[PDB]
Amino acid sequence: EELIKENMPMKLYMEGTVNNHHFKCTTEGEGKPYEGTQTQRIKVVEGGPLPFAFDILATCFSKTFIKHPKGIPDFFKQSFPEGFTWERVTTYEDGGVLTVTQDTSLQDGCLIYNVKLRGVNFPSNGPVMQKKTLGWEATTETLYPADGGLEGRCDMALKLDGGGHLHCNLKTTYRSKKPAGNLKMPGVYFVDRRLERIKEADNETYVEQHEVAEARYCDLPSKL
Repeated sequence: EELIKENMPMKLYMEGTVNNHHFKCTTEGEGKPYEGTQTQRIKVVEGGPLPFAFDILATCFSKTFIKHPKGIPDFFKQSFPEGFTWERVTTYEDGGVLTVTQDTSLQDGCLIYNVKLRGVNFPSNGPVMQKKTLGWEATTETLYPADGGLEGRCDMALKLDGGGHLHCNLKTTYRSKKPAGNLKMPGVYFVDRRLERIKEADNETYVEQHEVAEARYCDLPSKL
């Protein structure tokens, strides 16, 4: 927390297979963790060009850069210097499944992300393998305390070429590398996000992504 400055750089390494196509990516980026904004510049360094829509990788590329109001304890920033991990299964409504393991560490004042992933059963004539997608809609994730970690649940929608959407459901567990004590847990809360592709080149083997992410407790009145 202490260690997370108003400006922070990040670097990411990714290795994965989707429908039996192996690849690797690297990234460099920076953001403003307390403002909830970040940019990543992504290179497909192995296995490019990808025969699947780069969009399905977008949510793999940074929880430290969520704006948390003062009243919401920040699980992610609190976890440093030790860092944290996250694990996810994304299930697409046409049968695609993507599982991901991520490690987040802080090294020489830089955030370091290591990602491994496997995608299976994306339909050969579906929008993902035919690259007929056009980015993500804005979203709300709900985060729940669970045994000293957080569970995240989010329904997302991939925009399609003629209009319309392909839907998927994200189930994530976030785990701190810090011991149980010395972590103040939030209650149940929400993160609203807008992830946008800002630049791309060479059939998505270079991609620049921007994210804005802001946390909130539900502001609706309660009758108890």
